Order: sequence, then structure tokens, then C-alpha cells
Amino acid sequence: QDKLKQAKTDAAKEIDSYKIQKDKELKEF
Amino acid sequence: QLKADQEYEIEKTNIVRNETNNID
Amino acid sequence: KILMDSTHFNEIRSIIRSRSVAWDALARSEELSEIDASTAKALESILVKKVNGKTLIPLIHLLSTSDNEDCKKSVQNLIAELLSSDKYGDDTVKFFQEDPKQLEQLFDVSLKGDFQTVLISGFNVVSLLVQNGLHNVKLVEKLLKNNNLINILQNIEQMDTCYVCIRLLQELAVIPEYRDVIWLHEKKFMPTLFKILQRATDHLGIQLQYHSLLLIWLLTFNPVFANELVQKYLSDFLDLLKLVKITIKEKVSRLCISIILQCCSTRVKQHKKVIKQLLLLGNALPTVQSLSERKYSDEELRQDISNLKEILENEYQELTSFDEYVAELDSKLLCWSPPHVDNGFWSDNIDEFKKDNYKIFRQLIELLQAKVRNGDVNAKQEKIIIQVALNDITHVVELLPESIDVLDKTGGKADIMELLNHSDSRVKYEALKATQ
Repeated sequence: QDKLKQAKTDAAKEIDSYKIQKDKELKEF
Repeated sequence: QLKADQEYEIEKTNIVRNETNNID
Repeated sequence: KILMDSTHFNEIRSIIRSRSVAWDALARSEELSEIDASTAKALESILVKKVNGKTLIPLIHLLSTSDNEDCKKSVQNLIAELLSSDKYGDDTVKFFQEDPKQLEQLFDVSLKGDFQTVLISGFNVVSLLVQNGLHNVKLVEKLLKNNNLINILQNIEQMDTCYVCIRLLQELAVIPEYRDVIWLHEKKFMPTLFKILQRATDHLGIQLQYHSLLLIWLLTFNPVFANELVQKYLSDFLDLLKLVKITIKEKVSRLCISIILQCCSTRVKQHKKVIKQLLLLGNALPTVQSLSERKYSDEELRQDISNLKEILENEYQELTSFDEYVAELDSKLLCWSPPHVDNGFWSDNIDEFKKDNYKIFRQLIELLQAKVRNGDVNAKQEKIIIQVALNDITHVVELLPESIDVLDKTGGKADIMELLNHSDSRVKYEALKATQ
């Protein structure tokens, strides 16, 4: 059983880092 | 086995939706 | 077929190969040219004895026109074999994916002739399953309309075929699109799936039950599917628990407990109410208590049973017999009801279904009308309903007779007379109380 990867799936960190980088569009505007 | 397969998306997608997007 | 090692897969392969015919005869009969016959022979020598590769495409083409001998179920025979045989089926799926033009034809190659190929169709067109990218959501959706899969999986007499089909369906759940197609099929296959567990409640039987449990869990992993099924297969929620309790297999019990817990998962819409109703009606809480008292070597099954017990305790912390009464009124096809146990609950229940004005009881009126329509027949459920509806009507009318007028205007007197008219035992047995 590879249940350890179940925890490793929590990051997945860049999924929100890219979102924050895009949200920097408010500062750009 | 399949429990981990479900947990993959149950965490990877749910975590961002409930803890990342809501911070916008 | 990744799971070809299963004995059902071995039987399917043996049946498919038992009718193999030489390509030389086809060439003599003019079914295919020399090149096509040579390709078919090479494909045969590859699958069961370079071999295959460029071959087995012309074999499929010949079987498209030929309607007997190896041409009948050659694709199924090749798929049922393991990938060790020149990657037959395993490489064939990828090759077909690389050539979508004939892909549909390949999908149409399987599911033909007798059940030897009909059952193998699920392991023939999608022998590669959802892995390798050979298939797609549209292909699964289109294949879900084939009646051969239903005939194989739901075959009560054909235990081995049903087990093989259920195992293939459970294995097909790897991709979410395949899971959605499986759920769409289950939305209509519910009878066979529920009956599998019902029979499991008391060696192909164990395998078939395990396959059914795996399919139920895979479908129920999506909260929406479980919530929708609760409105059509609510009794199945406790039926699966009973099957697991009777079932001794550790893996089967673990799968059943996992499915039950998924039905109660917080994601499932109305999880709290559904859990409370299940605990109140199906005795899921006493069953979970027994499971906690009971011991098993399956650590995963133990954890699933403990989670189910926690869910049952949470559901019963806010439980009441009113939910059981509502469920019974929804059924309206039984002989006895919880409120008949004693005079305690009924003391309030008399004014519960009526909403203090008989308004909420109009649903009870419709239930009694349906039970009277069934009462004219001699079916066991028919007689049980005829007795139960009349007994509940008598119990309700005994207090606050105002609503009786609503029943009387709604045919209450006529219904009572018809229940005791003739050709009835319990119907009259309760019409006597109604008219007394």
C-alpha cells in the first residue's frame, strides 16, 4: 500500500503558489 | 489501495479549494 | 486484461479458444486472401501458439465478416490471455488507439456471438482497461449501453459469468470517467447488485460478492452517487451491512464496511440525516457494536468497521423512532410497523402522522390507498400491507376522530369494507379493528 503518497498529495504546493502569483495582478493594476 | 487512489484527489484538489482559493 | 489471473478470466479464455479454427480453411473458403490468412495464423500463433504485431489486425477484419469459428470470438480469446503472449491485447489496445479510424470497429469486434464473447467484451474492447490511454470516456459511455454486460454480470444462474463481469466492472473503475460510466450502469443494474449482496448474506459465490462490494464501493466513492442511491436503495444501505456481518471473508467485510462508511461520508449530501436513519432502521448501531466486540485480523477492515461504528454512534446520538415511522410510511408494503411494539411511542405517534390535523397524514392516506390497491391481490407483501395500513388507520382513528371524517370522505368506510370484502385474511383482520 502506497498510503504515504496520500499525505504527499497535500503539496501540491505550487497549485496555490501559482494562484498567488496570478493574484499579484491586483498589485500590478 | 483504492482508498489511497481516492484520497489522492480528495486531498490534492480539496486542500487547494478549501484553503487556497478561499484566501483570495 | 490486467486481472487475467482470475479463474473467471481463465474460463473465459478457455471458452474463447475452444472454438478456434484454422485460417487455411478461411483462405480455401475465400473468406480472406493469402496475406490476410497468414496474418491471422501469425496472430493465433502469437496469442496461444515474429508472431502477432502486424498480424491480428487482418484477423479482426476477417472476423468482422466471418461469423463463426475463431472469427466469432477471436478478439475475446486474445484479450483473455495474459500480456506475456506477444503483448496480445495489451499491445493491441495501444495499437488500436494509435489508429482511431478502426478503433470503433475494434470496439465493435467484441460483444458478438454467444456469451463466450459477450462476457469477454468487457475484457475485449477494454482489455487494456482505463490504463495506457487506449480508451476514453465516450467509449465507456457507449459501451455501457450493451446488454451483454448486463446479461453476464446479473446472470443469477451463471455464477461464474456474473462474478467475472462484476470483477471486470470493479477493475474498470481506475479512471474517473470509467467510474462515472460504471455508476450510470449501476443506476439501472441496482437489482442485480443488491441481490448479489442479499444472497451473500447467507467458490464463485464469495468472488461474486466481493466483486459486487467493490463495484458498490467504487460507485459510492462519489458523494453524489451515494446521496442519490439513498433515495432509491436506502434498504440496501443496511443490506450491505448485513451481508458483511454474515460474510466471513476479511477483504469482503472490509469492502462492505468501507462502502457503508462512504455512504455516511460527510461529503454525501444529507450525511447526518442519512446516518441517523440508517442507524435507527437497519440496526447499524447494534451491528457496529457487535463488530467492535467481534475481532478480525484485517487491519483495514478493523479500521473501516471502527469508522462505521463511530458514524453509527453519531447518528444515534440524535435518533428517534419517528424516522423509522416515516420510513415505514414511505414503504407501505409491510405487515407490521415499529409503533405496534407498545403503547409508548404511539401515544405521540397518533398525533405525529396527522400533524395534529391529519394534514401530514394525507401521505399516510395515499400509502393506505396503495396498500389497498395491492390488497386485492394475494401476494405476501400485498396481504402484509393490507393488514398494516388498516391497523395504522384504526390506531390513528381511535384518538381525535375528527381526521376520521377526512378518511371517511376519502373512502375510509369503503376501504374498510373492501378490506373485509372477501379473499382476505389480514385485510379483514385489520378492517375489523378499523370498523370497531
